[PDB]
Formats: sequence, structure tokens, C-alpha cells
Amino acid sequence: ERFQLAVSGASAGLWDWNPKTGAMYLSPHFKKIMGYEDHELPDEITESIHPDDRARVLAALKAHLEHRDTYDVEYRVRTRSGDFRWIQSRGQALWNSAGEPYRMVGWIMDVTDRKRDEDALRVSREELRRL
Repeated sequence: ERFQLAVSGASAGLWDWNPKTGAMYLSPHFKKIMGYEDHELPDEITESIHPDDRARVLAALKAHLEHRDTYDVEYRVRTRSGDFRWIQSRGQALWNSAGEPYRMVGWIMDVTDRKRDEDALRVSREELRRL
């Protein structure tokens, strides 16, 4: 509620997902972060994860939808232009009294540049230890 000031000014994209149907609402900035203009994708879609992250991500979604464990992951997605970016994705599901998810709401942020510099550092450290 004070929320929309939040998800907006961080340059975040909002998402609202139905677990049974697969349907997803996307904010204009979500579409943008995927590399798409507002009109280049509908406000609702019903495959882009990097092959190396796919298992990790799906597993964390399961840990959330089943064990309630926190959902907050970083991973690579293929943008409109087939180029990969890193996003952080965080969200919270809603369950009925039967323990089943009927909704999940969250956001994404583009964290590519931080991930670039972390790996750059990481590689510098490896190489120094090889000397």
C-alpha cells in the first residue's frame, strides 16, 4: 500500500501469479526488465530461465509452495533480445486452509551489474591463488 512507492522507485517489476493456472500479471516495469516494451507483451501470460539455474529456481519455488520457506533467489533470464540478465526475485504465496497455494505476489530487480562485479572479483581471487 505504501508499497507501490516501494516497488516503483527501486526500478522493480511487480508480478502476481496463480499457482494452479500458471497465469501471471506483469507490471510495465517487469515487462521492461525482460527487455520488452509495455505493448510487446500482454498484462497477463499463461521458458526463459538459464539452463544452469532452472533446477535451483524451481526447487526454491517448491520449498516455498510446500514448506513455506522463504522465496528470494537470484538467477539468469533470457531477455527479449536473447541476452541474459540477472534478476533477484522475491515473493510470497497465499494458501487456503487445505495448504494449497492460490496466489503468489512479488517483484523482480535487475541485479546484473552487481553480479558482474562479484564474479570479476571472484575470478581475480582465483587467479591470484594460482600464482
